[PDB]
Amino acid sequence: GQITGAQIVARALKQQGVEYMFGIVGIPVIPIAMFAQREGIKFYGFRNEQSASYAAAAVGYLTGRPGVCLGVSGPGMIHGVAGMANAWSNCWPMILIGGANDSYQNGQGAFQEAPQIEAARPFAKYCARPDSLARLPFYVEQAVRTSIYGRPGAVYLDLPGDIITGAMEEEDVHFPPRCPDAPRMMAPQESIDAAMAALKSAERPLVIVGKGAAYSRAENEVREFLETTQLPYLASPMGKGVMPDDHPLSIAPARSAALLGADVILLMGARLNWMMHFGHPPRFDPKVRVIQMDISAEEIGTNVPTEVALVGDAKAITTQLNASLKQQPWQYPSETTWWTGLRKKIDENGATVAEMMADESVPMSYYRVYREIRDLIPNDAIIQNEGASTMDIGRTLMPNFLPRHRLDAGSFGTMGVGLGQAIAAAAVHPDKHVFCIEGDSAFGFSGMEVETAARYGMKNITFIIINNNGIGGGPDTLDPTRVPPSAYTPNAHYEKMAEIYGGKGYFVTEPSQLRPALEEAIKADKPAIVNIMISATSQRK
Amino acid sequence: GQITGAQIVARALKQQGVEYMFGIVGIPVIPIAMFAQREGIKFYGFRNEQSASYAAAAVGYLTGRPGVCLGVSGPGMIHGVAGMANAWSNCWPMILIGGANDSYQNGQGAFQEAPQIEAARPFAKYCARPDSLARLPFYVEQAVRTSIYGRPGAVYLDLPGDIITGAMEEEDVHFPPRCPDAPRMMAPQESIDAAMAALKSAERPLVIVGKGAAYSRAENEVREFLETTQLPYLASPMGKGVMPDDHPLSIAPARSAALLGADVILLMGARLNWMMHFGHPPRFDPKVRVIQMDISAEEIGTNVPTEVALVGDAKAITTQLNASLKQQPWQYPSETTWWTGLRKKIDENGATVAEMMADESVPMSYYRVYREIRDLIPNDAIIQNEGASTMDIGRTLMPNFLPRHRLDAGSFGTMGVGLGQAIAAAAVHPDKHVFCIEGDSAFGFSGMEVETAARYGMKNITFIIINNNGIGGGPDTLDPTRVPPSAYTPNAHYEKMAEIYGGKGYFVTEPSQLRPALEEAIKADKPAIVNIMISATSQ
Amino acid sequence: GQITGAQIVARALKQQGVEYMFGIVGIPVIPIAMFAQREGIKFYGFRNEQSASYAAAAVGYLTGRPGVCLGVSGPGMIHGVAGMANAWSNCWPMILIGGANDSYQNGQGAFQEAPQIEAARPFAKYCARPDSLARLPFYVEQAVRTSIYGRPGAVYLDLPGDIITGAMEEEDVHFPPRCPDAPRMMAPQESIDAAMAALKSAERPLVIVGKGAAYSRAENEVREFLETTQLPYLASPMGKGVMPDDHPLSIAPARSAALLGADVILLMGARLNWMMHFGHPPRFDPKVRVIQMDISAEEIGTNVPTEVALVGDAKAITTQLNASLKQQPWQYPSETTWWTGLRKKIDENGATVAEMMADESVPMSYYRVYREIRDLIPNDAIIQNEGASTMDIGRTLMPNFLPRHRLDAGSFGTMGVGLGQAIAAAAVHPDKHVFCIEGDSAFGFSGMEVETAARYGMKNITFIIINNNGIGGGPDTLDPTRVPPSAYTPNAHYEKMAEIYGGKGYFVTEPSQLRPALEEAIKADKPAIVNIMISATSQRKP
Ligand SMILES: Nc1ncnc2c1ncn2[C@@H]1O[C@H](COP(=O)(O)OP(=O)(O)O)[C@@H](O)[C@H]1O
Ligand SMILES: Nc1ncnc2c1ncn2[C@@H]1O[C@H](COP(=O)(O)OP(=O)(O)O)[C@@H](O)[C@H]1O
Ligand SMILES: Nc1ncnc2c1ncn2[C@@H]1O[C@H](COP(=O)(O)OP(=O)(O)O)[C@@H](O)[C@H]1O
Ligand SMILES: Cc1ncc(C[n+]2csc(CCOP(=O)(O)OP(=O)(O)O)c2C)c(N)n1
Ligand SMILES: Cc1ncc(C[n+]2csc(CCOP(=O)(O)OP(=O)(O)O)c2C)c(N)n1
Ligand SMILES: Cc1ncc(C[n+]2csc(CCOP(=O)(O)OP(=O)(O)O)c2C)c(N)n1
Ligand SMILES: [Mg+2]
Ligand SMILES: [Mg+2]
Ligand SMILES: [Mg+2]
Repeated sequence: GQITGAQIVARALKQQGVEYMFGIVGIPVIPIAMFAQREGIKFYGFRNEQSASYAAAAVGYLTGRPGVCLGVSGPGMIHGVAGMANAWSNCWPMILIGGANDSYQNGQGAFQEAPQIEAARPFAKYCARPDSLARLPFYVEQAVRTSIYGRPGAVYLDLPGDIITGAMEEEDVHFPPRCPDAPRMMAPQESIDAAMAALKSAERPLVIVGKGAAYSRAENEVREFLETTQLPYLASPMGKGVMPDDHPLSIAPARSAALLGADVILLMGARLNWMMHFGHPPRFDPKVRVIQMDISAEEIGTNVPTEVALVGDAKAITTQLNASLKQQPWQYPSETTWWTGLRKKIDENGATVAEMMADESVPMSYYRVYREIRDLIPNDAIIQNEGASTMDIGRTLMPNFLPRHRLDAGSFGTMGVGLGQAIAAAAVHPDKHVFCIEGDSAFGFSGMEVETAARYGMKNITFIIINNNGIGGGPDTLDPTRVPPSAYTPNAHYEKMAEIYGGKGYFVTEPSQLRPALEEAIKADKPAIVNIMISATSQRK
Repeated sequence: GQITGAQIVARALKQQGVEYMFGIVGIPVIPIAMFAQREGIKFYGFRNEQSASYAAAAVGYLTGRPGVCLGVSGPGMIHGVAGMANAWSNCWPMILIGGANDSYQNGQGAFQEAPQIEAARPFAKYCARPDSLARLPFYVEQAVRTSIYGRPGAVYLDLPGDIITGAMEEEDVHFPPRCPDAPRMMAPQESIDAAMAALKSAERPLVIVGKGAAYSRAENEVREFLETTQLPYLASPMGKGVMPDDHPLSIAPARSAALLGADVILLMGARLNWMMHFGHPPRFDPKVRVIQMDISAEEIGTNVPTEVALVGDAKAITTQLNASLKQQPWQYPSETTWWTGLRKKIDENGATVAEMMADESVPMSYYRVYREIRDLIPNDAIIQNEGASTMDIGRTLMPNFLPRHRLDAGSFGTMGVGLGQAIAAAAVHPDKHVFCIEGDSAFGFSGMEVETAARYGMKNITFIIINNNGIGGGPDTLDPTRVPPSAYTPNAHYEKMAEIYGGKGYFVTEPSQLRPALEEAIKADKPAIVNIMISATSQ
Repeated sequence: GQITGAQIVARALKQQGVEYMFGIVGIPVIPIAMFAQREGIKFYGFRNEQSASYAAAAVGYLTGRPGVCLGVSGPGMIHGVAGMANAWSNCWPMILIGGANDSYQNGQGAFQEAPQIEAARPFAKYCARPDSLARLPFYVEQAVRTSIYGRPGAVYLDLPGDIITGAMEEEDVHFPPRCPDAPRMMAPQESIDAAMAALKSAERPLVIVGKGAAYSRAENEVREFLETTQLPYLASPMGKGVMPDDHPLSIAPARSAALLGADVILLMGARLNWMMHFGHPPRFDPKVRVIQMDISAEEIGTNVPTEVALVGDAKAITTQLNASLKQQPWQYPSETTWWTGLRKKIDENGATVAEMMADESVPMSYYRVYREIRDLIPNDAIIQNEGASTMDIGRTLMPNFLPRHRLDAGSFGTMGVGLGQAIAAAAVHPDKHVFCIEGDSAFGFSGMEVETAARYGMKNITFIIINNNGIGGGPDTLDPTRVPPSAYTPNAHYEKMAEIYGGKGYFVTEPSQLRPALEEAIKADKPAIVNIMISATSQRKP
């Protein structure tokens, strides 16, 4: 009856709701990975901790419980800090478990001795180095609860080697119960009535449904709220799917005109950050009334004054708004100058998009490639879209129908999360298909992770590379003594990386090769790579 | 006419609700204090930034909007981080405005150049170095709003000298409006009913009223709650006053008894920290069920599992409880085996208290001295108690009837907040009398600030020193080569410091002098000091 | 036999050369202060850890081994970060020992649980929380060694409660030997001959003697080099005493003219920071050639380029400059246009200084008061001068004849170091007298420490308060509502604080009261206070 620290941590994580663990083993975190599998936690051995830390953050967004990134002492943990910042920026729960040198070797210049707690502090809600084996379950339970309660964030546990490998009696350790699900605070009664009056007194109302509404699991109530009020709504890049992107109330093609003309905006789990242009002119009405629904009280009132503050959980507050529509029913009129003005902009944009999508010139364009892509993604798949032009075009091109089904660079604009987040999507959804659509540069960050996807049999992932030979484009030839900083090797056969694990690679340059190569890639028994070449001068609209 | 960065900061502070500023002037924050008085902010020049930063955190607890501590670059700002940590520990809104060297001198070894941002960060919710003059009102509103929203805390603004001395067109500076009061969060209706179920099913219930409820300013709602349900309640040291200490529902004389045998406990703005012994045995039921009411979601479930999590503002949640109680009337029975057990200990403990306050022996004891102080403090006064035994015995002997009328060491257990919090209490309540009962050791931390109190005419403050010649006691004689590390000068006449500003000092050794000296000091036109000698053996 | 962690760290501190400890006791650092006295370390209980941490940094400058500031967990340690920063700014060795809650209570909201390592690190060369009891001497030896080797600085030791109270058999504890003194590296012969060739070519040379040369204890070698070369030298505020302030080679009364007209400058343990105007115009020649002698290689070349870099110990490199002169003797001539120019400004500034001292009017001025103070201070006493004008006017008027005999605000310009530094001076030098000349504003930062000085029988300290009723002056009548932010109580009786411990206070307001009150305060058997009133509108020599 002797239990080790790695055993205690592994069982504690499984008890507190951890199911997926990513990272790379080594001194001294080897036992933690072995016991994680022996306790019911799937461990995925990545090729670089940077990509593994991004996968851990994506699990916190998809499942509601934090994903664990395991890194060795010193540099292994430091690589994982990149993911901590991403979870810090996107408000996602995630745990970074970093090994450390033997505590009795501190100050001696031990192997991989580093100020790991201080390196994780700027992006962590919680840092801790446990003091004893018997109190390890206290730190794990506190680490999980801190990551999901309130505004979700990243936490870090510093595990010295002697605690990982030390042993003690099992009857003496105490395992706390699985901490309850994150409490859902509600808005005050008087504020819900004030939020309705502002919406009922709006000439040009607008609803913004963002990442916070998707993470809050509030898809049912938002669809009930919008369909009952018939309000025009705008989805964030990762709010797509909370409300179906083919819904009539969506004004996404007229995004710029809606934000510029709106006088009362309802924020549903979204922030007025760089993505929303800080809510300031010339993109917004300088006197726009703002109703903000957010779980963080400090976020309320950022950049733009907030007239009605709905501090609390997006799912708990939206039920109050739905409860307001029962003792006081109200619908927004279906024919106003605001509706007809917007609906003209959508039909104009959609005509321009289709006119650009139907162009078949070679070298191909984004819209031409995204036509064959869009018509082959099933309505229940998971889109992973990383890149610059590729990601932005696909945002408006590829629709989503279920919540939390699109993953991109997020609020931090991080390159390198792509293949990492795609593996996390296949670990959470092993029966659904994941489309990891990448640019040539973004794929180069975590490109070696294609072998990881195949080693765990994640054939539900199809890697699609939109290549234009550089960051925003590159030439057809390169002078080795005069390479542009953004240029890459022209016509780089990235798809030949599929031969590492015996998979299929496709090199597409003409619209005829597009659909057949894509069709056979999805049917493959191993993760296939489709490398599509486009024009370097191809741009947006 | 043009406006300077110092004048921009002062007006923006006043607009966002700042009314009190403490600190010491100097390079380069001198113009800030000048426009502070000019824009209507009461500035108080302290003797040390350490005591000033504690007065700032006290104003945040008393008013609901953060007091400001103004410190010079380098050493001045670093001294103010103490109060930042105190507000960080007590969840109080507080602002430290530390000057900096001119930005065009960074890296040159400028005057008082220091990593001030990194020094404040471990205790700050928000550190910011404003980038330009036009955006100064943006950072000021963001600092105040971040200090009072959510769980209150301390923030820090790094103001370089050139930002302070620079000027620009006044009409080109945009001042955001006064940010609204801290938004109230409410608990789900199912959580209210589950808390009522646990309280109704409780064999031995207990309500712990903490200072989080006092800061929430829910005294009117907590009294409607407890008076309706007749639940026995225990108030934290700074939770006193939310309910009058003479209320029959109080079980404070038997604190160690109720915490030991309470099957269901209701935490009303109270934290299960070291004060509550972590909610663990031997002082707690190993299976105690907790109904936790706190605004910080991360705090819920700490140390002890929380069955009913009432996350949100204490005033809004208590209002839900009262609304539920008047639609579903329930009262804890007045005759219970639980009521008859605590009441016996309350009567038994109260008997030993009376037999200790009747002690007339010289040197005196804590209980004899506090008996006369208790008889002379009105019901509307404010008590500031600091020390160890002096403060703990004063917690159980001083009665508080209005909320937020007692200021002690706080959740940090800080020695040095005494005179700072007393000065803050006198500036917020110039109409009430402020009692500052200090230990001789605690008085050494900030006793120089009696001049600050006298300089601003704060004759409503009475400094009472309870002197046992050291930290928990001191010997009668001292040899300089054999001074105990906890001993001070025997019979140190601290009251002589009242003669610095021409005040009255009093030296009491026998109970015959207690009442006359205390009554004479309250009537003094200048802040008087009463130095009371007590026995080093009394416990 | 079993030994506790408190006794392990107390013995290890004494073994590593720690002699003085300042702080305030309380949970959980009580056994440390008790066991320190049992092991030979002298503990001084202050009234505030802030003043104690300033006293601990002063011990490092006076002795070369770090003084220790002892603080309780949480707020006790945070108060002691001020001294860490002051030692960090002045490059002095200093150790802050802060308590911490029991390790088995982390994350529980324990009593005074705080992120103390992070609070100290911005000013720390070394932060460490010892992992076990048997390795406590390892962390003590490394902390001392780090604080004194290379560029000296402040270190921090984080001691949890159960590390202090735990015990184990004394045999298993390895006590490392007393770490050797700081090594004294030196410059190449090429750099030595180049620096000597630079001085030999200077039309208008100037030598700057900073407290880095004082800390290095190179007073004999500096006096041997300067008296051989006859080079005009300027002494920084705490660089005074390395050379006798009454030296014909001193051009301090003409500091502005010397720094401007100089074309070659030798930096002896002094930085080109705010105190030296960054070596920039209009106070310096734009084409000034600089020879910099500094222990820190990273400091070489700051603001102004360094033609000749002499990286190493000031005492070791000055020895090389003397060996080079013993083989190639060279003297700067004493009748140059550079000399006669500086002396013309010196004689005229000295006349204006002598005139302001002759003023007998009431209220008195800084010069009349210092005229009497200067004449009652022995040539081997220690000067603690803190304030604004009080500190700056005193530096020109208070001559120091021995190195490391003046303590002021330092490179950080700190208010609150005064009384703490005076107590540390008296503890190091109980034979010499300590004069603590303070401004009325500066005195209030740590005024309660007068009782600490009396409690330990420090009769060799005399507290002198130059009172102008505010920060740089103040009115003579105060309305309690309309209070200037820089003014204090008019005619405050700070001398009454001496009566706390039975001492004697003196309230001086006339010139005929200075000498009788000052002469009797020095001879008191308890530390006395002399509160001297001056004019609020009193300035310095323009
Ligand atoms: N369960 C929840 N209920 C309400 N708000 C939440 C919840 N979880 C996160 N949020 C808030 O949602 C916000 C995230 O918005 P953001 O991701 O920037 O919008 P976008 O979708 O445009 O990226 C955060 O400020 C966070 O506080
Ligand atoms: N407006 C508020 N409503 C509810 N809880 C609050 C509010 N403001 C602060 N709190 C909480 O009250 C708690 C105060 O507990 P503590 O400082 O330990 O006081 P005490 O122990 O004296 O009750 C903090 O944890 C804080 O999160
Ligand atoms: N033993 C030593 N030998 C040489 N230089 C030293 C030694 N100790 C410290 N120093 C240097 O002295 C410098 C201190 O300069 P500073 O305090 O600015 O002098 P001052 O204030 O007297 O002008 C530091 O840069 C430090 O590197
Ligand atoms: C970690 C990180 N590194 C770098 C960047 C900057 N960045 C943004 S997009 C991009 C390259 C885009 O690659 P790709 O998809 O090939 O470009 P596109 O063809 O879509 O323009 C880079 C380097 C970033 N946002 N994050
Ligand atoms: C900043 C700080 N320094 C030191 C302490 C340790 N401490 C706790 S209570 C106390 C003073 C106790 O003495 P006193 O105030 O005279 O009261 P007594 O208990 O003797 O009546 C001290 C120094 C602390 N809590 N905070
Ligand atoms: C910690 C700290 N707080 C504040 C200052 C600003 N400051 C510089 S000098 C000084 C005091 C000036 O008054 P005083 O000591 O009476 O000197 P005087 O003008 O009489 O010479 C102050 C507060 C500082 N340098 N350090
Ligand atoms: Mg590209
Ligand atoms: Mg005492
Ligand atoms: Mg003055």
